[PDB]
Amino acid sequence: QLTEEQIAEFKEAFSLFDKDGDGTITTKELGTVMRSLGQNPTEAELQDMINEVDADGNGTIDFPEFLTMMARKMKDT
Amino acid sequence: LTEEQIAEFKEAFSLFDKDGDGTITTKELGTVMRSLGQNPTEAELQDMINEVDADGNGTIDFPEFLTMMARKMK
Ligand SMILES: [Mg+2]
Ligand SMILES: [Mg+2]
Ligand SMILES: [Mg+2]
Ligand SMILES: [Mg+2]
Ligand SMILES: [Mg+2]
Repeated sequence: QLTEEQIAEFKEAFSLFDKDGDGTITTKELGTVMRSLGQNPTEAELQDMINEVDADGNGTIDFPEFLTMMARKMKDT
Repeated sequence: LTEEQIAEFKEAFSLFDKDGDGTITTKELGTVMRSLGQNPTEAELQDMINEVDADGNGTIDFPEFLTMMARKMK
């Protein structure tokens, strides 16, 4: 899985983009947060990720969802 | 996801989220999927669980279930 250090680091990055502190970020920020952590998903990969995480159409990504996407992205690096 | 599918998924999720906190546990994912007429293998379930439960809390909420169903359909 992910370590407790990886989770802490991902949470710090995530926190930088949740500027209202409500626990979510917009899907429009996913690429930016991933790039801040050194990942460089293509626009196609990013759009696929967004369609999936945003299946409910609320346009929100929360921290467990971000970890899931990082975890999925790290199985494919 | 069609509106029908989303509706079917929400009905299924609700079958298990009887306390209404919008959350079920990872232990229940297999049974939820069976309620939809699917018979995922233990290996498939472990794969889904390891991903959605990256944070180690053992919890699945409804948006996550939808995402998992969407990802399983690809
Ligand atoms: Mg926010
Ligand atoms: Mg959301
Ligand atoms: Mg519940
Ligand atoms: Mg959870
Ligand atoms: Mg959530």
